[PDB]
Formats: sequence, structure tokens, C-alpha cells
Amino acid sequence: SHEQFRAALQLVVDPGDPRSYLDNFIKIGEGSTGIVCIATVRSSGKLVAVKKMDLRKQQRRELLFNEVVIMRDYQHENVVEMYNSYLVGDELWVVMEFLEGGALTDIVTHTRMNEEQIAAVCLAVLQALSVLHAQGVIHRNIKSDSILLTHDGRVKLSDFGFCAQVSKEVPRRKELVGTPYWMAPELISRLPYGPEVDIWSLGIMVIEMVDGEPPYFNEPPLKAMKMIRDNLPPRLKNLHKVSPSLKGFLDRLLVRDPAQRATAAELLKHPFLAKAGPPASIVPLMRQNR
Amino acid sequence: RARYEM
Repeated sequence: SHEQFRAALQLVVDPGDPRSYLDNFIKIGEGSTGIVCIATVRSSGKLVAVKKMDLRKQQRRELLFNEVVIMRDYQHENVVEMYNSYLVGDELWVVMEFLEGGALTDIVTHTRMNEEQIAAVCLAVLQALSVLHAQGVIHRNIKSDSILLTHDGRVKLSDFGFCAQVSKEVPRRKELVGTPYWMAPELISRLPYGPEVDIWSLGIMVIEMVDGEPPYFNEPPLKAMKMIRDNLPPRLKNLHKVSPSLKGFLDRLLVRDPAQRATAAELLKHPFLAKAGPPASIVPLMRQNR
Repeated sequence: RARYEM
């Protein structure tokens, strides 16, 4: 079935091999689906990013088409740009925008964001999601690792490898997909679910930005899932430090019943987001400036 | 403390 699956991808990717125009591949990170490198475009000296995914090593091979569906149809300015895809041996390579400021993860684990900064991240994420959700796309992997920055503090949504579509014909999804600590309780419970799962996962990312880590992070993933499934919504460890406006915002995200949870469109009008600073306000958080 | 997907 692997040689079968390569042949299918071949019909959907761009022809050729980007090794013919890229130099100096350097691995800068990874996920479960594969690795991410920086590369230099030989003729110009421009930097790009390259995601490499081994076809043999996927939980669910069929998700790899997500990368092609989003790249073909669902582009926006708070979303990382995908340029080309190739089949290189047994790997799918995706050549994409290089976000040189790195991932929000490096920030939330090494410094404290203030609320102007938190609100700017949430605004940017929510702008991306309102548009995605309007077109039936659920990201399903919202967390700090999926949010990338430029050198000038602009915020983009990345890693659509786990996304799915919904429609009049297919209004809810059923698959168990995401990162344990960030999964919505309805998704852990295997209830059919929609875009609302991204809003819950966003709330967990707000807890990352306040506390440094998602709830139950000190537990094995399976156990954390049970606790999310069965308990009241998790609390901030640093609850005392946050403003009533941040807490009111967070209470609209971390609502167990998905029909009571706010939508991205609604959230863009919340007063908490009035505190959002410009991209400039994010710049000092980055490793290269700290 | 695993950040990997499922």
C-alpha cells in the first residue's frame, strides 16, 4: 500500500525536485508528521522553510492531502504561505514561508507575556480562525507550537496537517485528532464536533501564555485526556495575576458545552482584545532580543 | 509532558 500511496501523491504535487534550486538544508525543528528545515534559494540567497514528511511514518497517511487542500484553496495573511509541494523519494516536501522569529512555544517557555502581547496573539489567531471556520476548515491542532512569528512580531497560523473540512453535507467530524493536553472535551468524548474545538484549544493556549504550560502537563497524555473529559474546565495556576478582562475572555473559550462556547466571530468583539498591541510589541519576546 | 500529536 505504500507504493500505491506514493503514486497518488505524485498526481497532486508539483513535478521535480527542489534540491535543484535549494542549498544548505538545516533542520530547525520537528513534529510527529516530520521535520522542518531552512534552506537557501541558490539564485537569490532568499531563505525558505521546507517540511519533510516520510510517507511510511504517518499515524494517518490520508491527512497528508490536507497540506495540498489548504495550499490550493485556503490562503490568508495570518496563515503561513505554502509555495510548492514535491514528492522526493518516500517523502512529501512542502516548501513554505520561513517564519524566522520562530514559534510561540519558545516564548511561553522562557518569558512572561503581558496582556497586551497575549491579546495581540489572540487577535491574530482569531482573525485567521474566523475566516477558516467560515469556509468549513477546522485546524484541530491549535497550540503554541503551531503559531509562528516573523522577525518584526507578526503572528501566523501554521501546521495544517491535522485539519478537516465540514459542510452542509458533512456538518461534524468524528476523528480523534490533536495534541492530548489541548484537545476539546467533546472531541475526547468522541461526540461529533465542529470548529468549536479550535476555540477550546485556543483557550488552552491562553493558559500556556499565562502559566507556561497547558493544564495537567505533568500527567501522562492518556490520563490528562480523562481529566479534561471528566472535570470542570481547567483553571489558570496564575489566576491571581490576570485581569478581570482576560479571565472573562478565557471563560468564553473554556466552556465545556460546545454550543455555549463563543465562536471566533463573536470573540473578535470581546473587550479583552482592545488591549492588543501591534506586532512591534511582540518583538522583544523573541530569543534573539531577550 | 509530550507535545506530540495523536
